[PDB]
Amino acid sequence: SSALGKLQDVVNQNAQALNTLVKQLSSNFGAISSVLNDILSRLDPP
Amino acid sequence: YADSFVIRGDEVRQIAPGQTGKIADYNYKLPDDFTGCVIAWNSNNLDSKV
Amino acid sequence: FASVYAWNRKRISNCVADYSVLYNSASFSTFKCYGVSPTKLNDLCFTNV
Repeated sequence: SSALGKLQDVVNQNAQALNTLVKQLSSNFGAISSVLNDILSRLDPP
Repeated sequence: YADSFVIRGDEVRQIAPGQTGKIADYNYKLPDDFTGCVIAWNSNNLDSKV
Repeated sequence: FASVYAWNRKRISNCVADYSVLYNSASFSTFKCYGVSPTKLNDLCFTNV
């Protein structure tokens, strides 16, 4: 009432990984943008 | 298949996959995964007349 | 026109730009577009040209 770090640790590790997964949807990896509606708007299909 | 026609001299660069211009836009369009070959030769003496 | 070593610089601004009258004028010997293919110009908006 005044120690559950194992449980806390587990509950956390998973959130830190799920956030890193979503934060990768905003990297270019060597492209002009991160949005498909921006490559499909200033580039021809080829 | 063999397709045949006559164009200007500097319009031969629009007969290729993925180009634009008055010829490739609406006269003769080549798909984007073409497979064949394109052959072209000058014919000034046959087709041009005073 | 202007020299090649002191080119000009016009800052087109808030307006209604119709790149189709350009694209289809057939009077241009060279019309290359790099960031964006030409036909999709009359469907986008920027801050300054």
